[PDB]
Amino acid sequence: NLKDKILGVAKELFIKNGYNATTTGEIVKLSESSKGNLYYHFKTKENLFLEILNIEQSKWQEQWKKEQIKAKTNREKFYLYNELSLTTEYYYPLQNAIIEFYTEYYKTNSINEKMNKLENKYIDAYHVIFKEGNLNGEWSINDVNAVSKIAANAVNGIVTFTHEQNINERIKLMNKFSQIFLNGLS
Amino acid sequence: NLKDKILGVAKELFIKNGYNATTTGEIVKLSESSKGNLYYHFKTKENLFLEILNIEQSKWQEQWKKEQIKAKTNREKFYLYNELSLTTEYYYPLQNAIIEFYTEYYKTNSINEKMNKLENKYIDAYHVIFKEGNLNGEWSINDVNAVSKIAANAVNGIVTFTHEQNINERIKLMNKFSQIFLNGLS
Ligand SMILES: Cc1cc(N)c2ccccc2[n+]1CCCCCCCCCC[n+]1c(C)cc(N)c2ccccc21
Repeated sequence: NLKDKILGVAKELFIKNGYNATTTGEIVKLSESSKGNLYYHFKTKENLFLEILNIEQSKWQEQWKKEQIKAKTNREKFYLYNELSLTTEYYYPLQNAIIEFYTEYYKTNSINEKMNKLENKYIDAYHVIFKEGNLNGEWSINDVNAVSKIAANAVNGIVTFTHEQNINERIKLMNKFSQIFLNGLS
Repeated sequence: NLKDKILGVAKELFIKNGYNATTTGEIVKLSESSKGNLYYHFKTKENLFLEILNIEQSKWQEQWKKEQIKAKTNREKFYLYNELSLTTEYYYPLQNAIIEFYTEYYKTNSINEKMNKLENKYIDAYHVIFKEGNLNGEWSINDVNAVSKIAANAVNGIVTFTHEQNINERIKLMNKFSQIFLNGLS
């Protein structure tokens, strides 16, 4: 598939290299596609990017739901999600690329556009977990939406800023975090 | 000095045109130095940059030493340091060159190694706050080294992946997080 070929080489390079490091030229030489290809469903570069992001976001959200069963209580769901957040092959491996992409477009107003609906899925997982926990009486969070955002970002941090040290060490930290966070919620 | 002069000019250059565009040539001519002297001092642009980064870490620490006086108890220092981390990077010029540099050299262990020694220094702050916090019964943490790395990275998370939100909101979420976290240690 050509339309689904660009997306392939793209995600690949955006991960190995940064947002800038990888260029349209490089994709075209490994995916074979003139300017045209990139225009109907692939306008700009930040377009082909915001695309990949959504795909991955869904790939992750899906995997999460197909695996959250191994967790009976929401307290366990919180812990798990965070741990999985470290093992996955979806979305998280593009955080560095995102950090860049943002530090180099936070001017073009059409940024907080997708950067919005995207920030939703990103925190939705926590939103449910937290609200459901309220119903299930595991805790009582009145500012769910906030805690959701905080948890989501703190976790992204532990996943992103320690991406080079022993995976077991990581898993250990993340769990000690999840333990400390939930415990500060009541 | 002439070394100090290269670092100076280099910091500015990096700040004005980023890491990738700054050429050692520019650095050499503007610092009124020479390819040879610049080689003898840093060997490479990457090292030159890491060196600036080190000096920068120093200023940060020194600054934090003055600023933490406004914080009597360790609980307070935790709160302060976090907010500070968020607000100061909002308008930290080098930030862009750093993002660029990291998301382009974390592949190499040579460089990644040195960078971790740097990130460590950041973490030390939290280690001190937590250790002292123990000795004052503000809390009881027996795995300081861990809690420290965790805090550190969670905070980097909230600082990095939120940029796109009203500055106050960001500060609010941060302070909330410091509240939740600090409470889950009791
Ligand atoms: C003076 C001074 C003054 C201030 N007001 C100040 C304010 C805020 C922060 C530093 C400040 N400093 C000095 C700051 C010196 C900082 C040296 C930092 C070295 C480390 C970066 C590590 N890193 C890692 C590990 C992993 C990542 N995925 C990653 C992704 C994107 C970007 C960086 C990444």
